[PDB]
Amino acid sequence: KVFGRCELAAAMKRHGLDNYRGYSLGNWVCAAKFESNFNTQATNRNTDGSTDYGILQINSRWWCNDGRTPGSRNLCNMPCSALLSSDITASVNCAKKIVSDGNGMNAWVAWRNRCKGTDVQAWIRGCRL
Repeated sequence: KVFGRCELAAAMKRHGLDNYRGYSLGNWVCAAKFESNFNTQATNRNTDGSTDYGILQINSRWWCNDGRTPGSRNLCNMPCSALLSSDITASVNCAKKIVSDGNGMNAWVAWRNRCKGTDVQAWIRGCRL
């Protein structure tokens, strides 16, 4: 499912992401935008053999099990296919664990390179929240 900007914002808010660990909602919407383009079904394989899954492009080496990443840690205790659902509950629950891991949102390369330090508020502008 390809979410609309305001639709995603509202579902993320409902799920407790606005200001989670100090990150305003605009940050999370911006990250989803550049990581997956708001598409829950997005996947991309990496050179190390791991693969990123879903709306927030969560990596298989550490967070989920896809049964094809030797040495995966599966820290979110779930198969990576779960992160591709139209229901973002799993993705949000896992992202909460990732963002709390010590390096914050820098865990997401697109956030760090395209969202960090920008007016992230523009991402939720015009939405009924």
